[PDB]
Amino acid sequence: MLDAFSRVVVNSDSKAAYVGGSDLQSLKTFISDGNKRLDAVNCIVSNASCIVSDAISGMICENPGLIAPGGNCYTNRRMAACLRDGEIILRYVSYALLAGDSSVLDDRCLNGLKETYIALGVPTASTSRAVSIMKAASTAFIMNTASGRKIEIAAGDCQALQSEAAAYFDKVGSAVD
Amino acid sequence: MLDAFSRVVVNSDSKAAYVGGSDLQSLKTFISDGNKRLDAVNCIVSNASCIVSDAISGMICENPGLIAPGGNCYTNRRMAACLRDGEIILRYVSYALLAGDSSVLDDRCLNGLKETYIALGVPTASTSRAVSIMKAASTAFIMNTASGRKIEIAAGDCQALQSEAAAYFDKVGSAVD
Amino acid sequence: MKSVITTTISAADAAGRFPSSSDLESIQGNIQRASARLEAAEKLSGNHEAVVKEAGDACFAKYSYLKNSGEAGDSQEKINKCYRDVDHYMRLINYSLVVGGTGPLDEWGIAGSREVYRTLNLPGSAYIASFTFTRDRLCVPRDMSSQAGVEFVAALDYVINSLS
Amino acid sequence: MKSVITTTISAADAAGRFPSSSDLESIQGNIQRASARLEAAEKLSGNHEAVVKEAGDACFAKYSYLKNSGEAGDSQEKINKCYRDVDHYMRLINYSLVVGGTGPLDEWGIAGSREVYRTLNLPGSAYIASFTFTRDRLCVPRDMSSQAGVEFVAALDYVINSLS
Amino acid sequence: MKSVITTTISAADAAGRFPSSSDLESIQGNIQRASARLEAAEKLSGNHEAVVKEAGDACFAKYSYLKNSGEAGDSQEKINKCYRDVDHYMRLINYSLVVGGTGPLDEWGIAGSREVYRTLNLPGSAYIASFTFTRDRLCVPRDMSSQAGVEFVAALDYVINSLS
Amino acid sequence: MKSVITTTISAADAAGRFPSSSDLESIQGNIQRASARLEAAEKLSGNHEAVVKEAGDACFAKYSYLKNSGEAGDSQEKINKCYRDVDHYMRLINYSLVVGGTGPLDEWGIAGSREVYRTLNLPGSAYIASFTFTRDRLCVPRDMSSQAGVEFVAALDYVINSLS
Amino acid sequence: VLRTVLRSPVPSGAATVYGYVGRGNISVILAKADEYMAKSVRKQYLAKSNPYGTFGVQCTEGSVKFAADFSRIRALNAEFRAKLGSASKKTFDMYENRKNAISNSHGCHHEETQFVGYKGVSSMYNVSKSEASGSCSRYASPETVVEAAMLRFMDIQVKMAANPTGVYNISCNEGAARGQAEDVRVAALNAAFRQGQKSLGKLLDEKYQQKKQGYSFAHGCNYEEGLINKYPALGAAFRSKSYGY
Amino acid sequence: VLRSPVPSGAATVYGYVGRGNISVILAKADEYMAKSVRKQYLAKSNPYGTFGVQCTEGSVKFAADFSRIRALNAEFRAKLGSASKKTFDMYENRKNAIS
Ligand SMILES: *CCC1=C(C)C(=O)N[C@H]1Cc1[nH]c(/C=C2\N=C(C[C@H]3NC(=O)C(CC)=C3C)C(C)=C2CCC(=O)O)c(CCC(=O)O)c1C
Ligand SMILES: *[C@@H](C)C1=C(C)C(=O)N[C@H]1Cc1[nH]c(/C=C2\N=C(C[C@H]3NC(=O)C(CC)=C3C)C(C)=C2CCC(=O)O)c(CCC(=O)O)c1C
Ligand SMILES: *[C@@H](C)C1=C(C)C(=O)N[C@H]1Cc1[nH]c(/C=C2\N=C(C[C@H]3NC(=O)C(CC)=C3C)C(C)=C2CCC(=O)O)c(CCC(=O)O)c1C
Ligand SMILES: *[C@@H](C)[C@H]1/C(=C/C2=NC(=C\c3[nH]c(C[C@H]4NC(=O)C(C=C)=C4C)c(C)c3CCC(=O)O)/C(CCC(=O)O)=C2C)NC(=O)[C@@H]1C
Ligand SMILES: *[C@@H](C)[C@H]1/C(=C/C2=NC(=C\c3[nH]c(C[C@H]4NC(=O)C(C=C)=C4C)c(C)c3CCC(=O)O)/C(CCC(=O)O)=C2C)NC(=O)[C@@H]1C
Ligand SMILES: C=CC1=C(C)[C@@H](Cc2[nH]c(/C=C3N=C(/C=C4\NC(=O)[C@H](C)[C@H]4CC)C(C)=C\3CCC(=O)O)c(CCC(=O)O)c2C)NC1=O
Ligand SMILES: C=CC1=C(C)[C@@H](Cc2[nH]c(/C=C3N=C(/C=C4\NC(=O)[C@H](C)[C@H]4CC)C(C)=C\3CCC(=O)O)c(CCC(=O)O)c2C)NC1=O
Ligand SMILES: C=CC1=C(C)[C@@H](Cc2[nH]c(/C=C3N=C(/C=C4\NC(=O)[C@H](C)[C@H]4CC)C(C)=C\3CCC(=O)O)c(CCC(=O)O)c2C)NC1=O
Ligand SMILES: C=CC1=C(C)[C@@H](Cc2[nH]c(/C=C3N=C(/C=C4\NC(=O)[C@H](C)[C@H]4CC)C(C)=C\3CCC(=O)O)c(CCC(=O)O)c2C)NC1=O
Ligand SMILES: C=CC1=C(C)[C@@H](Cc2[nH]c(/C=C3N=C(/C=C4\NC(=O)[C@H](C)[C@H]4CC)C(C)=C\3CCC(=O)O)c(CCC(=O)O)c2C)NC1=O
Ligand SMILES: C=CC1=C(C)[C@@H](Cc2[nH]c(/C=C3N=C(/C=C4\NC(=O)[C@H](C)[C@H]4CC)C(C)=C\3CCC(=O)O)c(CCC(=O)O)c2C)NC1=O
Ligand SMILES: C=CC1=C(C)[C@@H](Cc2[nH]c(/C=C3N=C(/C=C4\NC(=O)[C@H](C)[C@H]4CC)C(C)=C\3CCC(=O)O)c(CCC(=O)O)c2C)NC1=O
Ligand SMILES: CCC1=C(C)/C(=C\C2=NC(=C\c3[nH]c(CC4NC(=O)C(C)=C4CC)c(C)c3CCC(=O)O)/C(CCC(=O)O)=C2C)NC1=O
Ligand SMILES: CCC1=C(C)[C@@H](CC2=N/C(=C\c3[nH]c(C[C@@H]4NC(=O)C(C)=C4CC)c(C)c3CCC(=O)O)C(CCC(=O)O)=C2C)NC1=O
Repeated sequence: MLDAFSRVVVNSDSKAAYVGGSDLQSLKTFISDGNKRLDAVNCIVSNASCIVSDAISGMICENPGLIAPGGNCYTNRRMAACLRDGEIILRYVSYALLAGDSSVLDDRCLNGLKETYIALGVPTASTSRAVSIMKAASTAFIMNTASGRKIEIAAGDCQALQSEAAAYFDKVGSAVD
Repeated sequence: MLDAFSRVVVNSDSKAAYVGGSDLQSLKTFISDGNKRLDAVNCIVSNASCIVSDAISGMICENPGLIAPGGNCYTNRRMAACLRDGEIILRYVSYALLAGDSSVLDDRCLNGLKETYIALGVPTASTSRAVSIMKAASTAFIMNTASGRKIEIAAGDCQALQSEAAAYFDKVGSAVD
Repeated sequence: MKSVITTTISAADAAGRFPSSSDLESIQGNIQRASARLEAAEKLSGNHEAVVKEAGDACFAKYSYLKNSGEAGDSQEKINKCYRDVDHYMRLINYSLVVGGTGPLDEWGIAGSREVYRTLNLPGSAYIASFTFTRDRLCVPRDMSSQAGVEFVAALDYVINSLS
Repeated sequence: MKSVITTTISAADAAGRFPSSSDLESIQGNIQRASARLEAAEKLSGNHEAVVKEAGDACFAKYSYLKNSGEAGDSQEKINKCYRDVDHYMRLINYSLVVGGTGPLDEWGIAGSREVYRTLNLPGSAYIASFTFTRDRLCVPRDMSSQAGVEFVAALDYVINSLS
Repeated sequence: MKSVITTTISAADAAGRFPSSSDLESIQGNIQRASARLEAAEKLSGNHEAVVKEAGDACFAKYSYLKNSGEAGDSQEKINKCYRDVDHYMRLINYSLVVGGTGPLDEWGIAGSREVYRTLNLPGSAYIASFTFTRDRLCVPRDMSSQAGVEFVAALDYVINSLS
Repeated sequence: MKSVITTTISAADAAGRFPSSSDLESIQGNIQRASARLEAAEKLSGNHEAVVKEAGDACFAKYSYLKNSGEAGDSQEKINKCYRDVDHYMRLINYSLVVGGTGPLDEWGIAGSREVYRTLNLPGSAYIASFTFTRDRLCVPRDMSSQAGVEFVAALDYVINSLS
Repeated sequence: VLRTVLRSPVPSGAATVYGYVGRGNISVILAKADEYMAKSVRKQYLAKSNPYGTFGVQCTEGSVKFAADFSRIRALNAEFRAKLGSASKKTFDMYENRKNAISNSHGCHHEETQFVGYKGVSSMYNVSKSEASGSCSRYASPETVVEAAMLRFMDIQVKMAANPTGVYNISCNEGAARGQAEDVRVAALNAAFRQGQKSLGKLLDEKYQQKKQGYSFAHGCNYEEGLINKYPALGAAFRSKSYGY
Repeated sequence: VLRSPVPSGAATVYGYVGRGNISVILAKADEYMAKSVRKQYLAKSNPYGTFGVQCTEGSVKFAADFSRIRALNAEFRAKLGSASKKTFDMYENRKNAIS
């Protein structure tokens, strides 16, 4: 479990030397960024419930074979396990946003999931679809271009951070497949 | 576990109303104090090893019956336990310094300590003596008037905070007896 | 209560360590964000009456069928209960807002509210209509400071996102 | 590693919650204490060689019996080794200084050091003479900023109070 | 599934005994209640369509606000979903009615239903209006045999008392 | 005691549920098999004395070496003991017969009987000779009703199959 | 008619089963000491599970946004079921907890005196040792088909060793009210997957450690210890009898 | 080890077929080194970089895919073997690799 700081430190430890000026400069870009990340995580974690609902509901909307008998969303049991899985994923993604590195996401959530879904017969394409919808809806909230809820924030640019969050969701969606 | 904040909130909850400007004014005295408490906790938590060692060694110095056979300090095992007891006492005192309220100290350490020492035959007067020596040593470090180590800090007024810490040590020494 | 200093303290106490400089920076951020949300706390203790009144009034303005004689809120005492319930909620937003974190609001209001509300046939959508009404009636410059207002938004959203 | 954001993410993971405003204020304090702390990391990466040199030279200036032929450090290779060990210590102070907290310094240097140092007949008082030499040679305004220097003091003291 | 013979064989299996006369009396109770209950399963497979149709129609007869454009069931596809969902409920009442006990109806319908229905803004009071409508439209001698009918009542009530 | 009611109640208590229809059918089987079992219990309370007498007399009719002066039953007082042991067993067959299941017969007579019998040099084959004598001297229509007789058979076989 | 009017003394069965009651009114003191003492042991081993300061993978305590509170409700009910026991179960637990605490003490005289001395510490010592060492049943992870199979068989034979009767005991207690079961199922699955996400270093010492519990609780036997050398999850499957389960 | 919920007392235990488990690592290694050896001798069949005559693998407009279907089925037939044929194959393949 390693943030941006610990990632710089670990890389300098494999390099076996002091962090130096250059690594601290990239770290000053992180620290100097700061409250954009803070407000970004506030945006995703604010509307998190709604994201999860919409994404899984949308996933069922594109192919109704999930709710068809023999689909993995056919029962209350399996649907509720589906909803908690989407929720946990978004949880660790928010952790990955405050961290700045995907270490917590790789170690605590990604590590051992693929084997498990394969053993349980969860359709992986549908999961990557769920992750993709949570990605798009999360980037739309994080850019404040959501058409339903649009809150006041002092303006600027937060696009690179959006690219970071899209990278985390692409890591999850690439991992489940 | 209740800090200053949660103590104000609990008092307002027993009063069953909102917070209000008076309690918020006292809270502005706390937050406006701030880095005096930060630097204070840094001072005591810095020289923690020295205080535990010196105070327990002084406690053995006032009455050598502890190290005499039959005394509770007569063995390495019992001496080790005493050293860790003094250390844990100072640890919870420092927790009560950051908290601003003695709730963590009352719940996590104080709740049933006298009965425990009575059940184990630990001499309580000797414990209160050790808490007293840690009191004086800790106030001397917290006012930066220690005769061995004097580090540079921007000066100001720290007496009230010293009175707080002395109140916590008097709570522990009153509790063990 | 879940808060800054209680989380750091718990972490140090569970580990069995002295509080190092890490907890010191955490409480530094407590003492720096403090002024904003305490201002918001002052204002909430300023006009809570009108907050509860507009909250419940817009809540039954959306859902009229509650005062119909099936659904629960169809008697004067239970409309008094509805207003009273919303008063609890705003006071918890004040408490959590003063503390810092969601601690007063979680451990008094949220924890095990699912059993209560699902047992006593209490629909969450009415509460969410109330809170979203207050959060949309909020304001940028006129009543509050913007930054503090964000803190208020957070706590209110948390209630919504702990409801449904 | 033990740090601010890993303590808060670790506590939210252990709790099973979404990261609320408490962790946000913690990382707020991280991003505010960071400017002061990093500067000290820059200067440590500046003159670590003279730090190690004065540290070890003063270490054997205090304890001469180590280069006598009982005690361990009585050969040129082991005086080299001792100097390198102090270089590892200052590198860990640089690492934990960059991270924030004591995590790199605890898990790489402190954890399990008792068995190694007790095994290989290594006295801690030599190390403490070195670190207290550096802490007394620190000064106030001339090389560093005072505030950041306090951070440095803290880390070095932590090492001493984790050693004996 | 939770049932007579599965409870008893499960108990004997956990215990590691032969099935004695106690389990034989349990399956005696199964073979004695069976025909009356099955008959009710035959009639439910007879007229489930009209059951679902009157159930949903009376369900929106009570709760009109659902087809208003806030609340969820305000589109033709979701009223279809509402109708099909009830159809699943009657099919589960048929299954648990055939089995004996609440096994399939608990593990397929009731298990984890709280999360789903609370998540997707689904009111339980609409379901309960539907089932209590069917339970009040039940009659006595005219369609069914009285004793079997009681079994039907039980299953349906179980669903109600597992909802709110 | 293991019984139909206890089995169902334990299952519901261990699960943490209200007693559903499954337990109700189990106790339905209890209340239906009851008369056959009770009748057999009435007749066993009728003629237990002559049952014990024929049991033990046929037991020593098979094994004569027991009244030889090694083996246990070699004095008139210990033959009194052998008879008493058989009388305990018939009375436990009566208890378990009235209860329904093997609960009192197991927990009073069988549990830990191996250590007692193997400790006090008691052969089980003498008991088995006694019980199988009673089971072969039993009858179909002349003393009892046939169906209830089957119940009797079961319980006696249980004793044998719990002995060796 | 009882002599006492107020705070008429009502010692608990555990207090009476134990020696705490006495002349000096110690019963307040000793019982209080045991409570304080028990928490000390637990906090020590919780300090051993997280040396570094952040909570491990073992302590996550819930994935769903209200499942933590569910674990709090479940923990207190389980203590309440622990309090509803009969006489013989209590004396059976105090003696077996005593002997197992002594066998885990590894011959330290001082500790043995303090396990006979206090009933409460010994039992929480057993449990907390077996949780901190990661050696008991929850932390078993099969690594062949034969490990998984023999944990099924071994597990079944243990449950037949615990309830010879058909009547379910208080210990299984999966649910208290309605909807408890599904939530316990959820958290129970999250525990096993959570164990899947342990660090590599820990899992190796957990294996060795479960073997060490296997050699202890099995006995000095060539057969059983041969099997534990073949498959190490069996040593985790050796529960104590002071659990029911 | 199939990752299937096995019960041990109080909580189900999940079986580890990933990461630290040694059999899994060994199985992965064999597949990886097997493909390595194949790609080395395929590097020896085409040194110049043009694909040889042997690698045509067809002529008809759909025959390639037919060969791909045949290869997977042949691996499946390799997997449907009895005990003794598998041990016999491992030992004879071993001594021929030695020779
Ligand atoms: C209540 C949750 C919520 C709030 C608040 C909000 O502003 N909007 C949603 C989350 C949200 N959803 C999307 C993206 C898509 N959502 C859907 C699902 C709907 N589309 C349908 O046709 C149907 C059935 C009729 C449903 C339920 C889809 C398909 C998308 C687009 C998918 C894609 O590939 O892009 C977004 C992002 C868009 C935006 O609003 O900015 C958000 C925030
Ligand atoms: C730890 C190594 C210490 C450093 C560094 C330092 O500057 N002084 C040490 C800590 C310290 N100790 C006190 C207070 C007292 N210490 C006492 C113990 C000694 N007095 C004795 O007579 C003997 C035996 C010969 C010993 C071991 C006593 C007593 C006190 C005073 C108690 C009281 O009631 O006030 C202090 C505070 C005083 C100061 O130095 O400013 C400190 C910092
Ligand atoms: C405690 C160790 C127990 C003993 C002894 C025993 O014989 N069985 C235990 C208690 C017990 N549990 C149930 C019922 C259920 N238990 C469930 C939990 C498991 N199911 C799962 O899928 C998982 C995760 C893989 C777990 C942990 C569930 C679910 C049920 C059924 C719930 C329902 O709605 O009926 C019972 C009753 C069933 C029986 O064994 O007769 C008992 C006694
Ligand atoms: C001022 C309050 C002191 C004073 C300070 C002096 N230090 C001198 C030299 C020197 N100091 C260090 C340690 C320092 N340099 C660092 O970069 C760091 C940490 C990152 C530390 C702790 C070194 C390595 C050196 C040698 C290189 C240099 O000259 O800068 C110094 C020069 C002469 C001397 O050795 O004393 C002074 C004056 N000395 C004083 O007497 C007052 C009390
Ligand atoms: C008798 C005590 C009642 C009475 C009963 C009536 N029910 C009528 C119609 C009807 N009832 C149902 C529900 C019923 N049918 C089933 O198959 C099942 C369960 C398997 C149930 C619960 C349906 C679906 C229908 C419509 C089809 C039909 O006509 O059979 C009914 C006819 C007129 C009416 O709607 O009331 C009667 C009379 N009604 C009474 O007033 C007494 C009290
Ligand atoms: C403790 C909680 C906590 C937060 C929630 C944040 C809130 C926060 N955001 C900014 C400040 C800001 N926040 C954003 C964010 C964005 N602007 C856009 O137009 C996008 C919609 C969005 C992408 C995330 C921007 C662009 C700024 C100003 C630029 C900057 O300060 O870097 C500031 C600077 C001070 C001020 O503006 O008054 C603060 C405190 N910080 C905290 O401490
Ligand atoms: C993150 C870590 C962290 C700390 C460790 C503190 C460090 C700290 N202390 C002060 C500032 C101060 N610190 C002290 C403390 C005291 N002075 C005395 O003479 C006593 C010996 C001692 C009692 C505790 C005083 C008196 C001031 C100045 C008064 C004040 O700012 O309130 C300041 C103000 C800025 C400056 O002075 O440059 C800061 C940042 N704050 C932090 O954020
Ligand atoms: C990451 C941090 C880190 C450290 C801090 C060091 C600490 C350390 N030092 C030694 C080992 C050693 N360290 C010293 C050093 C000493 N010589 C003396 O005269 C003095 C007492 C002292 C210097 C002040 C010596 C001499 C050895 C070799 C000891 C021996 O082999 O006898 C070893 C054992 C392995 C080895 O031989 O190198 C380790 C772990 N290593 C690390 O990885
Ligand atoms: C095996 C049993 C079984 C059930 C009982 C259902 C229960 C169920 N319903 C829905 C889902 C749904 N159920 C309804 C139904 C309703 N419309 C309303 O106006 C009424 C309140 C209500 C009918 C009385 C609707 C509208 C949805 C879609 C909700 C949405 O997407 O907003 C879902 C989520 C998946 C999906 O979208 O289909 C599930 C699990 N499914 C099952 O597998
Ligand atoms: C509740 C049920 C119940 C039982 C079934 C008996 C079973 C039983 N029998 C004996 C004990 C005995 N039982 C017998 C009986 C025998 N004599 C023989 O020649 C035959 C082999 C056999 C009769 C068929 C004898 C002789 C003893 C005494 C044995 C001895 O002391 O040597 C004892 C030991 C205590 C005692 O001495 O009485 C017990 C527990 N007791 C119970 O409480
Ligand atoms: C309330 C009563 C009470 C006790 C009686 C102790 C018992 C106890 N001892 C240890 C722990 C320990 N106890 C010993 C003691 C021993 N060293 C040896 O050489 C001897 C065999 C033995 C002394 C006779 C040691 C060495 C440890 C640490 C073991 C280790 O970490 O390897 C622990 C685990 C927590 C810890 O590390 O401290 C506990 C609960 N604790 C309590 O709370
Ligand atoms: C799947 C794996 C698997 C195992 C490894 C065993 C383990 C095991 N052994 C026993 C039970 C037993 N095991 C032994 C064995 C011992 N006798 C001694 O003198 C030695 C100490 C030791 C052999 C080295 C004995 C004697 C019993 C019976 C104990 C008793 O009833 O007193 C039991 C209780 C059930 C029974 O009575 O059989 C179990 C589960 N069972 C399994 O299902
Ligand atoms: C494998 C060791 C072991 C355990 C863990 C055990 C009992 C046991 N502890 C359990 C639970 C349990 N015990 C703990 C304590 C704990 N976990 C740790 O990692 C450490 C170092 C702990 C303290 C020693 C937690 C966090 C939990 C999960 C939260 C909770 O459920 O309350 C359970 C599950 C159900 C229940 O609560 O009873 C069980 C069945 N019996 C054992 O032998
Ligand atoms: C009486 C029955 C009972 C329990 C058992 C506990 C269980 C418990 N732990 C919690 C939550 C919790 N638990 C821990 C882990 C734990 N704390 C540490 O510091 C260390 C070292 C730990 C392992 C030894 C942490 C870190 C938290 C988060 C709260 C905190 O900051 O301490 C929560 C809060 C859940 C939530 O937020 O929804 C509960 C209910 N509570 C009960 O009522």
